[PDB]
Amino acid sequence: DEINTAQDKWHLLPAFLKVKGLVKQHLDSFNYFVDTDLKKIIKANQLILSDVDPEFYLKYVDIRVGKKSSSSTKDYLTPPHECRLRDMTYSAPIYVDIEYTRGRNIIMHKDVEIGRMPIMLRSNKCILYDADESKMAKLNECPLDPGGYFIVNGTEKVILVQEQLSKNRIIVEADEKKGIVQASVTSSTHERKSKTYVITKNGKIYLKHNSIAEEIPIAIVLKACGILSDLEIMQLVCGNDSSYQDIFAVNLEESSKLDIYTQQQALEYIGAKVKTMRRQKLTILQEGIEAIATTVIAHLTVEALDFREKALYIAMMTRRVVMAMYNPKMIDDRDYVGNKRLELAGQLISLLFEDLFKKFNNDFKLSIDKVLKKPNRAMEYDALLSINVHSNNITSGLNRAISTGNWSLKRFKMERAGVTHVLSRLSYISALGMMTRISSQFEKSRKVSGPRALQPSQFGMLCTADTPEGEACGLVKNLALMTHITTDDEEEPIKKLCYVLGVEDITLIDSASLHLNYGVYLNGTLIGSIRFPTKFVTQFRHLRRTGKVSEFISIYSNSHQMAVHIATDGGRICRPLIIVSDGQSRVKDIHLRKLLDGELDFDDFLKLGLVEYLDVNEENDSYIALYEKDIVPSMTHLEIEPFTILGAVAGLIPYPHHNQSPRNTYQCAMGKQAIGAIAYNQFKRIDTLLYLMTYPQQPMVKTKTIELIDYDKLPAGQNATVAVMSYSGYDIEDALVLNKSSIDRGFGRCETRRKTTTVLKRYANHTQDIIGGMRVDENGDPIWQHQSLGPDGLGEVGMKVQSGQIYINKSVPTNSTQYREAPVIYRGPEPSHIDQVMMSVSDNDQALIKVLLRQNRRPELGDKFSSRHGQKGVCGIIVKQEDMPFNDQGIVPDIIMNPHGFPSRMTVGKMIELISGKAGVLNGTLEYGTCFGGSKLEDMSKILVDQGFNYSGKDMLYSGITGECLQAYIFFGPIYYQKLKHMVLDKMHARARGPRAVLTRQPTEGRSRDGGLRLGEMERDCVIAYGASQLLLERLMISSDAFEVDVCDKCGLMGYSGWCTTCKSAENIIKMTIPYAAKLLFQELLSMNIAPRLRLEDIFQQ
Amino acid sequence: DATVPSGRPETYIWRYLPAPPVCIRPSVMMQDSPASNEDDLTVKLTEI
Amino acid sequence: MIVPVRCFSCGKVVGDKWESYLNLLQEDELDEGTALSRLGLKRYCCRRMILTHVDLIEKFLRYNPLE
Ligand SMILES: [Zn+2]
Ligand SMILES: [Zn+2]
Repeated sequence: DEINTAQDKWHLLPAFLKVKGLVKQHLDSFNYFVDTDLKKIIKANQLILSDVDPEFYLKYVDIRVGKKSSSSTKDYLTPPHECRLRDMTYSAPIYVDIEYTRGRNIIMHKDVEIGRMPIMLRSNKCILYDADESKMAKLNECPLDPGGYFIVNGTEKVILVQEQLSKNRIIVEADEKKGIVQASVTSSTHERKSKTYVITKNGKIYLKHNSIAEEIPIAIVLKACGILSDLEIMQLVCGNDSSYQDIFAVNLEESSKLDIYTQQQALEYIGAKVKTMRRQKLTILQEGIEAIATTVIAHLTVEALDFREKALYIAMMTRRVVMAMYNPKMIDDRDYVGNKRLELAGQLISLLFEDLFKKFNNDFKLSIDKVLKKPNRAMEYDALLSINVHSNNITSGLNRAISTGNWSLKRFKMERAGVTHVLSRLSYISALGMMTRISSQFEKSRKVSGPRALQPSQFGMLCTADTPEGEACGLVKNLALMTHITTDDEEEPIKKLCYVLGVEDITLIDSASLHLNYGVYLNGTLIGSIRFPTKFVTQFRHLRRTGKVSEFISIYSNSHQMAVHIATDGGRICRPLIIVSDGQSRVKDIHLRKLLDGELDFDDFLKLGLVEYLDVNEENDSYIALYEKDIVPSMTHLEIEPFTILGAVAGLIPYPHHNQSPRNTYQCAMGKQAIGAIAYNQFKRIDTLLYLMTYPQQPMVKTKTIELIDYDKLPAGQNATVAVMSYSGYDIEDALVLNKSSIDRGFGRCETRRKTTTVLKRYANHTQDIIGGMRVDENGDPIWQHQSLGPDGLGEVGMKVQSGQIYINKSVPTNSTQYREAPVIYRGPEPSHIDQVMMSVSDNDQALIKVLLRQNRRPELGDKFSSRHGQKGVCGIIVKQEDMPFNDQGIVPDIIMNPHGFPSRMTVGKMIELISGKAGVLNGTLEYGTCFGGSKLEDMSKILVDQGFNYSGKDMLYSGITGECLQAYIFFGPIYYQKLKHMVLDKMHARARGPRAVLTRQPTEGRSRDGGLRLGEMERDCVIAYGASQLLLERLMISSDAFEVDVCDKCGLMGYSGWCTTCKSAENIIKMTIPYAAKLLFQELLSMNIAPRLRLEDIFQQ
Repeated sequence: DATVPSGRPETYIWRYLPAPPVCIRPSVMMQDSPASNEDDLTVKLTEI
Repeated sequence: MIVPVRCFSCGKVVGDKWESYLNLLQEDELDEGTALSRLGLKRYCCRRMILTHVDLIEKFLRYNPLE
């Protein structure tokens, strides 16, 4: 059969995912870091000098990670799974070449190790790089693991992708009853500042910088930037439009209102307002200080006597202000996807290593000064002993930042937290969706839903369904299936190209004609103007399609703001589109035939100009066809495959276009909590918590996404036989009816594995913990506490541990000779089985014991299930098989789900999944429920009819309890059901009395500590509304904190032992019961100078 | 109201500090170092 | 992991049909549907038992720690 371009252009998606994986943002970022950013940091901080001893220097020549020049092979790294087991860090050493001078004129190189680099999994420096599943089996790694995370001290940490507003770009925002402000958060390589730019009153425009004391009138700054005609100021910021002239003319008057101006006068004015520079170079406090004020006002550093570039930047800043003044809706949406950048793990680590290396260099030079301050016998030989010692700080800080997620950067001066998160191991999809997850910038005033709404501009860039619930709804975002994040490209090769293509530099343009023709902006900066912007843009796009410029550089034109924009910075989200030229697509299936046969990988589609990346901004200039059949002769691009607007996790849903969107979002939530298969080495893993399905099945109705992400290899769920009917009355409100004897045969059967870690730590007294024990009774048998403990004092593998038994018999020295018992005791309502005991040591030569406790779990009453469509519920009842309805063949549903869950939720995709799965099981073929596609319902009905079933999947069942025919036909077929990690066995809590917090003498706070349930303000209000005073007393004093205090009747002060200890008499002391909270509050008030004296009267005497 | 003692305004100037009872500011046992860990209020009153 | 002994819904023994199904697919190749029907898996529950099974025990055995 010949290739058809419409239904075979989707193979570009597997071709693209083959070389550009889902976890590729992290991988590319880390590879770029360790390959070039390390070099850049070493070259920037290349020479640390000393004030003393000028004939002496230290030069950083080269930097390398994990490889020396002694051999072609790399250094042996501890394998990542061994790092996970041994609670160490998967890291490679950093090497540098050092040019340190000798006292006798000797020049030499070296290969010096200055610390350890926490290596990303499956990066260029990783041992799992291009491993063929046999090397992976040998290294105890799942070949289906995403990689892209770090193992620091045995913990898998992922540096989440970060959203932020784009730097070095103008953002104009309006307001009601406040005025208009528009900012430019400008980040240089060493200083970040926000040149805020506000209007105060009378339509007067001011510039408001952090360094400047008071907002400067805009005419002052425009004159200070060399633009001093004061007619070209208004020509630059208003052009020929009469309205903007009137709006802006007020702050021309205030330019002369103070006094008329030269450039240098306004320079001195602006320089007067500079705040301080920590009192260094004080002799610059003149008109010269304004030069640094202007040069460090933005990212357009001026290194000459020409200020036209910054002057025009401020002029366009002002002009955007003035357009916003004339009308709102000329402001730009702050939640637009094109106005945001994605910073990645490599960038984070590059900046963190920059800070750590700066600290390392400063402390090394301090040590150098301390060594060389001695007068005599200053030998030079082996000046690197100190560097051998001082290499530990780089490793320590680099590990601690990733482990904690807190990033204390002194140079740039912000404290950000939550950078890294422990990788989710609930399920394979949980880990994969934790990768490709994006966190949005904080300080957002979450009270509004501004940055919470779905934007249309995220189409094909961010998944439209994979958003969390509860609190981070719309803030945590996920990458779409087929996306790319641009890298930084040097802009000076392409400014030259713009000049070649007809752009006239702003130094050749006059102010009067600037708003006559289009301007050309490079990364937000007006570099020049051009005639024929359409032709310029077309030429640039042709030059990019032919590979003369980077395919990630974006060019687009703006009609409202007369501007051609070119973006080369990294962090821009983009996706590939098929180029449509002259009303025809450019792929035409000869390329598809070559692609399928083996030639022409995805990159060659870019090299031949058949596909190109479009960021959110070029999509404004594009006109995309979703399909081939709607290619009209005005369209610029063609969708490769439209289901890629859903992410990896949302791709688990069959027929999501037939569902209500909240159901798809809820399934994105639930699939991450589904219990299934973790990895091919999941039984080699020793994790803190791990739920595993005993008999996972691949879904009968799958999608293209689940096979692209290999979810059918580690599926989390089972294809339950489902009868959609009301049954037994225990299935109202999402509750499910589960079949006993389907549970007996292993349906929904899972197990949980839990690790407990103990270290036998050495102490300064040369003492350490021990694991000796296993005391016996006189009959030889161990005591009950030690029934499963083994001779070594560590529980025996395979033995059951009941609650109260010891499986780690650790003894601690009493003078950390004599050992006090501190054994690890099993505290579980249900018994577990020791399935693994691992003895090892960590990198710091210290004993490490890990015990894996496994526990089989029968699906019981209250356990949660879901069905890939947001239809979750607990088991309401477990019924015998003979009580279940049966069909003519005797098929009995495993699960019965209420039909009442359908009409209001409108999960038609679930019904289509039932029919498609029934047709698939009867036909022997796994069906497809792909978004915007899948297996047609009519073909499934044809299969059903041809096999003797009703076309709509409704079968005549008999009642299992009466035996008669059910009067309605029942929707009967297979549905994929996921068992969720919320089992009632881990939720059932009950406290009568027990642990109390000593401070408040109230019950503890957690189910682990046997805490009580908090009767809060709302419950107290409900009880008050009932009028139950005695119940209020019983719940809030008698059963929470009832303290029998002694109160003196004379002075209302609390005593002890019936003694006033303020009146020292005990005659007026009486006895009453108050909350210990009241006692504590009175005593705390007495700690301040507040004496809440109690006044007492008799209850009786009427 | 100066009917009762301590109604004099001069008692409203910090002269005596009523150091709170131990139960008000508990000291935790075996925290991090084998040594007991004190708390913020005790540290502040030590410094005072 | 390993093929369940019995169909979850029916209780029919399907754990003795996994290998014969694999050999029906490999040796003298058959379609999956006709291979399932040739093994007596008539009801769709017993059909999905074999059709949807993921033989994860073979992948697990690649990490055998007692070599
Ligand atoms: Zn008293
Ligand atoms: Zn069956």
